[PDB]
Amino acid sequence: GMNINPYFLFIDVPIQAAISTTFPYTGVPPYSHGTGTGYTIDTVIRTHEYSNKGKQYISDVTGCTMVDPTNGPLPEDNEPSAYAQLDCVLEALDRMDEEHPGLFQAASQNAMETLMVTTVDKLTQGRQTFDWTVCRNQPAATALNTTITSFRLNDLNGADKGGLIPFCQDIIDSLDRPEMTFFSVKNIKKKLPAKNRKGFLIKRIPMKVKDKITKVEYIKRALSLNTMTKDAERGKLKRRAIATAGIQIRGFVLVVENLAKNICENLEQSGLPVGGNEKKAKLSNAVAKMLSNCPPGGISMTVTGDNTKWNECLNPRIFLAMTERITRDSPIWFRDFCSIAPVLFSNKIARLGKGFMITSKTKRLKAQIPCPDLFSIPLERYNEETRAKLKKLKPFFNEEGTASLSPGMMMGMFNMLSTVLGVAALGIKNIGNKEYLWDGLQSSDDFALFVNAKDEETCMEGINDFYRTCKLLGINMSKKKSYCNETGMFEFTSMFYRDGFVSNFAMELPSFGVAGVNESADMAIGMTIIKNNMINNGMGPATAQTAIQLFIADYRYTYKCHRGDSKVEGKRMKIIKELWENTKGRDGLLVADGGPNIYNLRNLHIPEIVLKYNLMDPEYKGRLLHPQNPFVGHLSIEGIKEADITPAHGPVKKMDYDAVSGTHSWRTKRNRSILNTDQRNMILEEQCYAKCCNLFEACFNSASYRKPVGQHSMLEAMAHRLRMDARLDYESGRMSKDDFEKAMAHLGEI
Amino acid sequence: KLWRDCVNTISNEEMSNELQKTNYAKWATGDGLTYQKIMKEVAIDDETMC
RNA sequence: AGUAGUAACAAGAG
RNA sequence: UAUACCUCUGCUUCUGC
Repeated sequence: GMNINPYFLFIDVPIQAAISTTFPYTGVPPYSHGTGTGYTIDTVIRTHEYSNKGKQYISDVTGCTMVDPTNGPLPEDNEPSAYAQLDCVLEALDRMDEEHPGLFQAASQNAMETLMVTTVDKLTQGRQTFDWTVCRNQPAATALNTTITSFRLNDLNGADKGGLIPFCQDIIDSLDRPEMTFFSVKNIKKKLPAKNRKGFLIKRIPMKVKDKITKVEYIKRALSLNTMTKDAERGKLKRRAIATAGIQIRGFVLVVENLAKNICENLEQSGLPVGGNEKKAKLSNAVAKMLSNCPPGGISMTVTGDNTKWNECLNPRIFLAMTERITRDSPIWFRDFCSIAPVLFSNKIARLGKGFMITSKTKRLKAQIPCPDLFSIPLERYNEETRAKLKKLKPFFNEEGTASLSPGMMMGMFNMLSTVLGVAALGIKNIGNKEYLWDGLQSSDDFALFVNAKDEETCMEGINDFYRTCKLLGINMSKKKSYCNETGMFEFTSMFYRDGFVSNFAMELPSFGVAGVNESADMAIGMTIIKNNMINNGMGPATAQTAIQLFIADYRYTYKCHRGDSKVEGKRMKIIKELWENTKGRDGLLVADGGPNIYNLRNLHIPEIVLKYNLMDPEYKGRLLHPQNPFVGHLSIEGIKEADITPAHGPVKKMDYDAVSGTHSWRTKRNRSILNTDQRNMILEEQCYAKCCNLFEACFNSASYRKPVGQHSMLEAMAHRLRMDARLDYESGRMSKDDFEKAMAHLGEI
Repeated sequence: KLWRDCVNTISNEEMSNELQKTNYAKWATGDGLTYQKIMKEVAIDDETMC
């Protein structure tokens, strides 16, 4: 029998040419089940495992167990090391300022000038943020609002001024307050008249209560990080833990990251913050120069590299030193501003997730053990794995159920600034005037080091120096994952090179499906993904035409909107079949109304509604595009054009599409789980703000388009406008004498 | 019995394809196998729970 | 049982 | 206790840069 082997393609086609077939992206990505406490505690232990030979002291502020590796004894083994020497960083930073003249003071200026212009609402555009008040993750926009309302009680109205600087000035001051009060809504019963047997009914009204916490508690909550586990993380067997930051720290990170971002843009040997074609364009030229500059009759070697335990080693105290060097020329107020973010990370606290679930198999019972009650149970009932961890956690464990994590960068957030520290290593280029020359690329943890020397024996000795150089910065190169070869082909951030960056279609494959915004939006997105892949990721017209076929399939089944003439049975399909019979111009019907798919390679860039508009019936187009239809709702400038996309590599970046606003451009019902919890009270709180904002937008129509500016009252604005509007309408003669006096009377009360 | 129930239910004149929650269907789907949730206070007091 | 795989679900709540 | 062969829920019992 003829025994097929799939690898045998690699005999004919080389690995890079057909790398797409080494990525299983038609399959399901790994997800996490239950708790992430065992994953977090592991990180907590491993972070201190690499810093255990440093200096251990007790924080006089928090009262926690702190560990300081920086300027510790140098390692005598290949085990991960956070023992980075301050001088060796400062030298590498100096070397960067010499090679790139007056970049630090230039980058500092741009950031400092931006900070002044930066509004407080800049902290709204974020993901799930830790809210210190309720001690749970919530949307950034809410997590911000809860802090502003709480700060108003403790008497800190820097937020009202509009700038982020005075709001940041309030945050560091709020630590000094002896007690921090915050609203905590609590239910109250209230009889209301009704048509009952006993003509009334009880409605549980929310009532805000002033709850206080001590100076220490707030300081810890402000330095606390809430931990989870990384779900949908590709190309990984075992799982790993991640962390979310508070509203306090998030203010100062934005500036320091923006500062490093300004440096990185101008640095040659950085993969960030550039992306897409711009990234390739740079790396191509960099590779061409790093190739063609090499000494003739020598050997150029590319180390396909990667750093293991990136976040677990890198210390905040080194990142603090970096800002102080970068802000040397900048004024003293900005120096102290940039110093806070690292100072907060230097004394950060880790929240250990949910906890551990214990069960009797015979009794068939289960129960979650909260993190504060971890040592309530004798450790004989925990399994070996957890028992060992919990004992190692003990000297870092706090009574409230948190872990003092002074070292490491649990959450990360500093990507741009962590890249720069990597570039600083690539800037050195030589040690002891030896007969080699190294220079590489940096994308946070990911790197690719080029080495030009006499012979390969010299090259490897040159690589050995880079390894030992990186150990003094806190960067541990992965002997396992990292490998070396003669220049011509290499790998850098899932991009494969072979005398030019090769096409890798499998990386972008998951994005081809129904994105799940709505019928009208997903159609545009679907084709825009197909046409953009023909361009960038080399999809031939045959595969491209098939990608259109396979979309309409997934689209028609997902939105249950098969062709009108097709006799596929379904609740919606019943009305679609009538529309097909009623409509004359059936080619004018959209795919979502059981019309035909008319898309091909050429017309991917044109919206479906525009393509068919001329072919539509006069009645149908009226219904489809009814100005006051109930489906669409109050459109936000982002709500129309932009939508989220999650590619398997970098953060969730929102792409923009082109679609016409019609009946199909609808929204889905809110998650109703909230109705059964005590969170109910937020529904009223929302609909209250909703009324105010919706009435403000009725007075100022431009509020929807461009952000309203003003430090004055929101009512004061609405009053003066409606006063003028009434006066001018009267004098013009749109308003009568009956209405004007009534208008001036109502406004008179305000 | 479940296969027979399927072949019978799929062969009948009724519109619905629903299957009665029989002893064999309940076993087959694995009914009420979820471990009963209890308070932390009782669980910490109980020794057999590990 | 089974899914699944370092921990869960195999319904939860009033 | 009881209403409860009733009622509500299906991402909102922690998803970061």
